[PDB]
Amino acid sequence: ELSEEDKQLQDELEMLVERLGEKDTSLYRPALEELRRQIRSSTTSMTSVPKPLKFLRPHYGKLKEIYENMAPGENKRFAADIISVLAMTMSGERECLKYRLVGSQEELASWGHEYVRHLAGEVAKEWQELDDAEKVQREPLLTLVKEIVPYNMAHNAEHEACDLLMEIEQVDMLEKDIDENAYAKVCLYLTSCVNYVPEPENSALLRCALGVFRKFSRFPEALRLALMLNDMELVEDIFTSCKDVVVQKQMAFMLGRHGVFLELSEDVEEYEDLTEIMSNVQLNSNFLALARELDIMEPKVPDDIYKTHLENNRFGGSGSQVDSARMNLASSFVNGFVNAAFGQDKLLTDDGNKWLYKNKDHGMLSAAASLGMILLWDVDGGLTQIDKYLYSSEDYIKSGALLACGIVNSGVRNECDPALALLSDYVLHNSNTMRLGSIFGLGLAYAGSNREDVLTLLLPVMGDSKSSMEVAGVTALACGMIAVGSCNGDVTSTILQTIMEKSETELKDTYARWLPLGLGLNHLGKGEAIEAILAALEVVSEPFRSFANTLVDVCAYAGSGNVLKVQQLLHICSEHFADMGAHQGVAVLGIALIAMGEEIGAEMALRTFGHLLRYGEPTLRRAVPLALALISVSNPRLNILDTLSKFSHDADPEVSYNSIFAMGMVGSGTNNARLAAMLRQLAQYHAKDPNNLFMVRLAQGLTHLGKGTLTLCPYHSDRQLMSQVAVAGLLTVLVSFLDVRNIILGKSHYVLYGLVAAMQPRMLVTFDEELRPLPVSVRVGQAVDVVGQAGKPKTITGFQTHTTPVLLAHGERAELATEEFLPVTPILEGFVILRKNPNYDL
Amino acid sequence: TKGPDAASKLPLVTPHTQCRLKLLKLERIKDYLLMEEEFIRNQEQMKPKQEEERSKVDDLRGTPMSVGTLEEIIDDNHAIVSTSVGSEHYVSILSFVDKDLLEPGCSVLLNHKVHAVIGVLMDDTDPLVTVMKVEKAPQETYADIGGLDNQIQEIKESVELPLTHPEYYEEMGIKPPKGVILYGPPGTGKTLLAKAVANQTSATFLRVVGSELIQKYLGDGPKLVRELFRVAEEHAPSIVFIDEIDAIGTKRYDSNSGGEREIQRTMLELLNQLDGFDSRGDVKVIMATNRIETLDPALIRPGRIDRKIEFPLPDEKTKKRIFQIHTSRMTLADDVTLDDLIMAKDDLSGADIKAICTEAGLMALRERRMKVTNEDFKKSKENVLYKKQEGTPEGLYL
Amino acid sequence: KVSTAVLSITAKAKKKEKEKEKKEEEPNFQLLDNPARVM
Ligand SMILES: Nc1ncnc2c1ncn2[C@@H]1O[C@H](COP(=O)(O)OP(=O)(O)OP(=O)(O)O)[C@@H](O)[C@H]1O
Ligand SMILES: [Mg+2]
Repeated sequence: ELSEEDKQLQDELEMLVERLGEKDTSLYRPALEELRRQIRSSTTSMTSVPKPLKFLRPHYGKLKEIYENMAPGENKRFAADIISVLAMTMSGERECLKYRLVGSQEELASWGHEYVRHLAGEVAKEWQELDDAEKVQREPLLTLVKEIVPYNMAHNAEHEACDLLMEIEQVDMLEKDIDENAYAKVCLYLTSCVNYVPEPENSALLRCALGVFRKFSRFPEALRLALMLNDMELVEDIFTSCKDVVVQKQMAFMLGRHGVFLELSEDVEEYEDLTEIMSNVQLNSNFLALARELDIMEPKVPDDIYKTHLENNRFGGSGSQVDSARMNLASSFVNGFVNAAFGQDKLLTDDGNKWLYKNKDHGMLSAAASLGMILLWDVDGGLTQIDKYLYSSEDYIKSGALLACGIVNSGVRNECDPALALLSDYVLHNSNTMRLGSIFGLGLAYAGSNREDVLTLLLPVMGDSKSSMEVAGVTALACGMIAVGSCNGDVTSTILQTIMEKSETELKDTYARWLPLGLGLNHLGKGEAIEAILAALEVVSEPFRSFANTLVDVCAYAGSGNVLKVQQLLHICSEHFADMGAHQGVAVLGIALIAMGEEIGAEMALRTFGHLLRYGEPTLRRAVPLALALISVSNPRLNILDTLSKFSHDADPEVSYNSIFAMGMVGSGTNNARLAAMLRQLAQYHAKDPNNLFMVRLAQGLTHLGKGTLTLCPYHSDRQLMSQVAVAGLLTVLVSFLDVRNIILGKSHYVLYGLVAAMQPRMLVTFDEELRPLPVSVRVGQAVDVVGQAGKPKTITGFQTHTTPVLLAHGERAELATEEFLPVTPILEGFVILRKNPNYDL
Repeated sequence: TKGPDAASKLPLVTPHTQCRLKLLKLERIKDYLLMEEEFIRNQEQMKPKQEEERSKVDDLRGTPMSVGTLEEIIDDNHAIVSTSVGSEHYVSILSFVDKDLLEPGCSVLLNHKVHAVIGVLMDDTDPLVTVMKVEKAPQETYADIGGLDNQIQEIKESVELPLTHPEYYEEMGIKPPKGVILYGPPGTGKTLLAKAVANQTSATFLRVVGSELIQKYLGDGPKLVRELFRVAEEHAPSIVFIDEIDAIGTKRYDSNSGGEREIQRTMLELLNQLDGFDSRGDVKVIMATNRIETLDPALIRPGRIDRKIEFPLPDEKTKKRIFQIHTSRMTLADDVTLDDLIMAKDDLSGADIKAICTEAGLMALRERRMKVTNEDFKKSKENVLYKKQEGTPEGLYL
Repeated sequence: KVSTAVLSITAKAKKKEKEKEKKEEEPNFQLLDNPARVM
């Protein structure tokens, strides 16, 4: 019950509210003045219970009607203020809003923080309740926001300000209202909220954050959000606005990492240095330094990688003297991938022709591509060795050499463009293998280029009726992955015409799946323009109509997180009815690629995939491991590996094959000794089937990629920056792997080399302002945010001290433990430039 | 093989602030859960073979199915099986049974009427052991532990790093530590660290009290310990946490005490499981005890327990970290200076800091305040801290 | 089958789809013969 002070205050409140019965002149001003005074005193204090509000439980009906009849001036406004404060505690949402709306304006700050928050919530509720039928109510709510937002800004309440500004769908005022000490908080809030908000508000929020960062001149972050938006005009605007040459070099490094090559005018000083950095010619050299820091110059051999000295030699000296072709292809992939990018191998460099001569047709192409893939990012160094094998006796393997070129020029660009020159006279080659090699090399060398000359040169291949189905598919995929995430009308129209003119009998083959691929590869991350795409694709008949629609639906929403598209895809998967299950497989890959945008969505996609596996039909069971591989590329999560190990022994050969490839992709480059042991056990168990052995050895090569210093992650910048080229590469490999026997185990091993398009390295090489390497002590650990929305860089814990260059595993980041240097980019990934601290004093 | 049964956990939703970002992440979780529900509801609804297989096998075996103990395998289809009443019967082994699974002492499903071997029971796990397995991972994570960097690093190198990165251990040649005892004054973070590692680990986790592994009947104690460790072996990557090992880890000594000798037999079986004849495999053991000096040397010796992680009373930096973590969900005022609580030598532990925060919240609620102040914390310090009586000598020492 | 709510954005999506749709736009007797059956 009450107290003496409480009872006296209750009596005073009751007297003040009861005096309003009649219309005496000295009632409305005195009583409302007293109520205003008490309410303001209680509300403008600590969060203590508002004692006047607790005591006040009257009815305002008489108060509302008298409001209607008495004092059209300020007294009704005082009454409105009082009833608004009273109804903030009660449930009078619309009335409580309109009391502040039409009553005494004064200011929302004069009431209290809680009153401001409640008014903000009610304003958001009304705005969501108000449609475009009338804009009369919108303007006063906007005026309320005009004062609500600065209140939150000045009282560290940026949460409510940002939320309200997202409800009203208007975010322009953040440009003119954000302070120096609060830009990071709101910017991080937006860059985290963009992933979960659906279309089209995510793009508006992204451009709002872009404008904020431009206003505060945080140019690297502006570049990050510009690549998030995937629009070149604002990237060019940021490039022009960058007046600091060190920031220019940093943004060139990040552009090269993302693979975005924008033409630079000669008006910008130091054009040559920026161009050569963006071409990423230096990377290999740094990689070499990397390797000579870890004493891993010496390349490995497949015999030691398989560890034959440990396998139980049940048949000794009688069952291993025969060298089958398929195991030779697997050993080529191993003695490639494992030793790749180190500039040397002990079996393909000194005994090349002898090795290649024990391969047949497809083995020739695979080994020729692996010869270039054993030396990465050295265009001249790679081609100096590739030319002789291009001059080979078996001119059919010439195409393979082109792959080598295309696999050597990957991740780099030259002014003279050796790849374009070398393949310009070979693209029009009538031989199917020659044209295939030419187009594949051109695509791999020019991933993400979007250069009009190469696209125009690739156009006539689609209209060539002579060109075979697999030539058409490889051409379509190369065109798509040269024009990743651009919605190029030229390529879209060309592929649409090619598929429209294609016959059903010729469409029934597996390679026709690669026709939507490039089309889909033209529309990565842009789901707005795909209504016309689906309308155009609706002309073709089912089932391939549904197949193409599903594939373009995946490609449109790559990482979008649109749960409605995932619901449609899950409905497709759950429909229990050969080619009919292709739709379900593509939809499963769609759930994977949409959910990999967000960590939460991905981890729930894990549970959905488990449910699909334990309760799905054979086609879904085959499809899921590819999805699991897509979800966690180069992220050896133990639960995923355990599920894949459980299903590697399944009685369905396709399911086991897909599970093995999922081991290879998920644990790629992590050098996981547990994964290596499990793969050795799988090789021992599957020692009889050539296909299982081939794919398990491929998985071992993938997991020993670069001796553990290479990753296939399509994500960068704390996994927030997507990579269109890498996403394209994994998409091609996975959709080809939807049919392992006909494509992977058939005539199309070269498709595996598309993963090298996604081949991106991990280091911590630190450069000075002049780009010389600089050893800096670095604190490396997990980025587990021990705070909420404090704006912290996840507050790296699990500390370990390192000297650069350093190797960072997936999910573990780094920070500068020394204040002597300041990084231009606060995200310590890849090559960075540290400016000497001017604030530090000796 | 029977790979690990890792506990399931929902993704962490951060920030923990009551903002729209938390709403969006939680609603994404709800979306995906509803997707799973819709798929799992429409799966069996659209299900239109093996039914003949079931109608034959189940009819042949019939219900109920008795559970007996295999004793001898006479022929390829005849076996001497002892029923639970201890009576042996020469019964037949039906065709639909894997002859390689039958081993002496195995649990075998028999027909109710003719007791013929109709199948083999695989698990036959003691209910007191299957309850030790953790199904719901605890919510406490490594981000909820203030300070304790050395202790967390040691426990990660022991039970976490070998699972994720066995490459270092295999390359250098070390066998990773397979036994850790978390010892120190109470309320320092031993059980909290066990909760955190259980949350983080991808391997199966078994939680023991060090006293539930003790049974009434004469031989069921060591047998229960053996069953628990065998279950840990089954799910190969395993972590066996035995809180309050003091209950059984006490030092061996000679007395009549007919129950104490069984106590010592149980602890002897435990140390045999830890390191005795035959290898232990890839199962780690985490032990916690307030008093370590009272433990038997043969239990905490290296090889059985490789690491002894000390949990001291938190220092100034650690105490400040505890206060920052445990008031993160609070709404602190501007007049609060936590430093005064962190300084002085009250010898307050992490649990003491948690109680201080809780009592400060209660003090604020007493004044009808949802935001705490410095005075509330000061009152809570004296209100809660009154634990020890004297603990100190007089003014002898200058 | 059944369609789940997914109330996170399904209401907004359906209302915006509705806006898009708006943008898009006795005897009383019987004659009988000789063998007539009558109740
Ligand atoms: N270093 C710490 N960081 C954060 N919280 C801590 C810390 N130490 C203790 N706590 C808090 O104290 C609570 C109780 O401590 P805990 O359960 O870890 O006790 P203990 O050290 O195992 O003691 P006992 O000897 O009773 O087993 C934990 O739930 C946690 O919230
Ligand atoms: Mg405890």
